[PDB]
Amino acid sequence: ACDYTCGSNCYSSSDVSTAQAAGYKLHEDGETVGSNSYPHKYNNYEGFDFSVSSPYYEWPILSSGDVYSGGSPGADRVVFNENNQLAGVITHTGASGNNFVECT
Amino acid sequence: ACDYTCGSNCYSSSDVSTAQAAGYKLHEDGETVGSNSYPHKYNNYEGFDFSVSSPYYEWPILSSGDVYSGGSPGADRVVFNENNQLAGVITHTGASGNNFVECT
Amino acid sequence: ACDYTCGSNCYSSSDVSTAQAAGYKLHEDGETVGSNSYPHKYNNYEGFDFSVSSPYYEWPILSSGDVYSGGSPGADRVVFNENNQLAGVITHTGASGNNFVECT
Amino acid sequence: ACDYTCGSNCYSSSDVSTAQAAGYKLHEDGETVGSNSYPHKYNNYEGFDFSVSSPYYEWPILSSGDVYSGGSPGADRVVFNENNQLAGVITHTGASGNNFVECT
Ligand SMILES: Nc1nc2c(ncn2[C@@H]2O[C@H](CO)[C@@H](O)[C@H]2OP(=O)(O)O)c(=O)[nH]1
Ligand SMILES: Nc1nc2c(ncn2[C@@H]2O[C@H](CO)[C@@H](O)[C@H]2OP(=O)(O)O)c(=O)[nH]1
Ligand SMILES: Nc1nc2c(ncn2[C@@H]2O[C@H](CO)[C@@H](O)[C@H]2OP(=O)(O)O)c(=O)[nH]1
Ligand SMILES: Nc1nc2c(ncn2[C@@H]2O[C@H](CO)[C@@H](O)[C@H]2OP(=O)(O)O)c(=O)[nH]1
Ligand SMILES: Nc1nc2c(ncn2[C@@H]2O[C@H](CO)[C@@H](O)[C@H]2OP(=O)(O)O)c(=O)[nH]1
Ligand SMILES: [Ca+2]
Ligand SMILES: [Ca+2]
Repeated sequence: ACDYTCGSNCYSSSDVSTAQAAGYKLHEDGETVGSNSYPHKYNNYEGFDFSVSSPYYEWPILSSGDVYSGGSPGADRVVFNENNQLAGVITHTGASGNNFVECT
Repeated sequence: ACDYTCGSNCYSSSDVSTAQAAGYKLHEDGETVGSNSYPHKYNNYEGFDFSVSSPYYEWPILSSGDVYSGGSPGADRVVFNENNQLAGVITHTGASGNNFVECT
Repeated sequence: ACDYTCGSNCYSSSDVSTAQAAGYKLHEDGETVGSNSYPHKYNNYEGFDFSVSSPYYEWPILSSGDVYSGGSPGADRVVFNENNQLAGVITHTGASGNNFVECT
Repeated sequence: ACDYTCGSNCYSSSDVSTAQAAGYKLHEDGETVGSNSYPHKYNNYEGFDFSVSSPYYEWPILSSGDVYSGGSPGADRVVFNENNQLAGVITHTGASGNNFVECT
């Protein structure tokens, strides 16, 4: 059930998969939403050890279960690549500045 | 104990966290309360060197510990961003022209 | 205090508790009053995030302080469940059509 | 994950690169910060067999991850040259007097 723990937010595999599908679709159509224009390139400044190859893109995953549509993104993100492979689930919660930590 | 001091008001991390959670929930839903429509955009006219990125929003934090729900907001504010990250705690107390100064 | 604000109407916790007790008593007795047969099932078409479980029942709360007894219902309603747990306080004021918005 | 170790402080290549960029920028502008006026010339009294040519300049790298801005410098330093090339990472930790030893 609780496959990904981002701070106090708990996400299942289905939650991640649904958010990822939505994010990948916008990327594919070349569309973006929100003040930060998601989805957009994730450069992996944090140096996470992803098993899948780049380029990576970050997209918000909402604790409410709704698909991100331009409103408040919150602290959590799903990261995917050009093959629509899941790189990882990250969050600002527990990190300083605009840095991320991986959800466990 | 006294994590943030706004004038003579002593706030703990828990106090700030509770205030931020209530304010962020309203922002995320797209709702506001009070004659000044909180939470509202904070443009950073004071130039606080926030570690997190904008857009910023200010939400009242009450000295009594009660969560703001529409009355007089007082002088104290918690500033959070769209990522649900705390930017800072500021106050009108001690600021000329009713602007803001940081809570220490 | 002004614990709930439905449009321009201001309600205290006591006002809500009194109205709730009245509606739950009729529900328990299996009786209704008013043109719309109150209390009756609240389907939650609005999809509000209630902390208590369904089924839900809506019952009018009057600004005058009188307990509803079959007259004009007004725009405000208290929503409770089978265990007499308060789900929320909602209103038609500020909403479009026959919809409801939550009182703050 | 521990590219450079100064005593007990663990530094990634990113930590060092970010520290170097900040220090070089100040040298470029002719500006210095802190009581010891950093960045300043490093004369190589320790006789490190650096791979890049002199002149060398020393600049503090903080274990907290923040960029040095004039406060307490700590024991660690990044050494870079006029071509913006990293010469090495050194520390006072484990050395007597005001001498330096290399971080490995
Ligand atoms: N923290 C972080 N930010 C990244 C990364 N890749 C791109 N960014 C963007 O770089 C800037 C500084 O963090 C922000 O615009 C941030 O976008 P988001 O703010 O949308 O994450 C990354 O790997 N880490
Ligand atoms: N002091 C201050 N007021 C702000 C800031 N951002 C928004 N406001 C004020 O908040 C109020 C509601 O939006 C407005 O009066 C707006 O001021 P201005 O009218 O000067 O823009 C800010 O950064 N500092
Ligand atoms: N000090 C103080 N400022 C207030 C109070 N209520 C509103 N304000 C601020 O005073 C400004 C002018 O009336 C308002 O735009 C609002 O700005 P903020 O929302 O930025 O606090 C209050 O009770 N105390
Ligand atoms: N808006 C709304 N009306 C509901 C809901 N559940 C029941 N109703 C009733 O559905 C019909 C259309 O709104 C009305 O009879 C309304 O009753 P009330 O008018 O008594 O609220 C609900 O979840 N939302
Ligand atoms: N240990 C050491 N100090 C140096 C060197 N180059 C300049 N200095 C400065 O020489 C003095 C004697 O150590 C100190 O003021 C020191 O500055 P820092 O303390 O800033 O390193 C060097 O190569 N080694
Ligand atoms: Ca109290
Ligand atoms: Ca030598």
